Amino acid sequence: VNSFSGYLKLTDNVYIKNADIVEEAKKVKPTVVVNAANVYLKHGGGVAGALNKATNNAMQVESDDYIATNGPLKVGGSCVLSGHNLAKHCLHVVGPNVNKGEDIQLLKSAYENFNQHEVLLAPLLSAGIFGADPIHSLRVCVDTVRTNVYLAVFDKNLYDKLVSSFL
Ligand SMILES: O=C(O)CCc1nc2ccccc2[nH]c1=O
Repeated sequence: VNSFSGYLKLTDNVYIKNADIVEEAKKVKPTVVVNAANVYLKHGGGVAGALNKATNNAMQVESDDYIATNGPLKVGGSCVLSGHNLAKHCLHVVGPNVNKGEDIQLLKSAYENFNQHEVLLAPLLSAGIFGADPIHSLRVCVDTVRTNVYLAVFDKNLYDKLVSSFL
């Protein structure tokens, strides 16, 4: 048993809810929250900007030190950093950004990072401002992630559509 509440079960291991991932992280304090990161760990907008703002910019300070030491992530890659006040850990995962022209086939590689963690609170990768089709992102998630994932969908109207179209 875990502390996640009000989720619709989609599969054996994937759950979904209409929720603000920041508010959800603050309530649950999960072991792992996933960030919709870019390769520079520049947390400006979407889930990254919102998560970073909730940490009072401590996420960005830690991220800048990580990049200064290690250089940029790969598209499809990830790193584990602190969860600050939101979670034990933050898994920063880089899905492909369609609005920058990145290969959508890298979305499966991005979701494979989730399999290194038994339970995660996450957004849909490559969705929203990343420019990919969220229905596609949910399908790749269900077909790739084998660990237990609690998906927070921010947009109410998109959520109504993801549930009603899910196969
Ligand atoms: O809802 C999410 O969690 C996915 C990212 C996202 N997609 C949208 C699509 C259309 C309109 C608003 C949107 N807001 C969003 O946050």
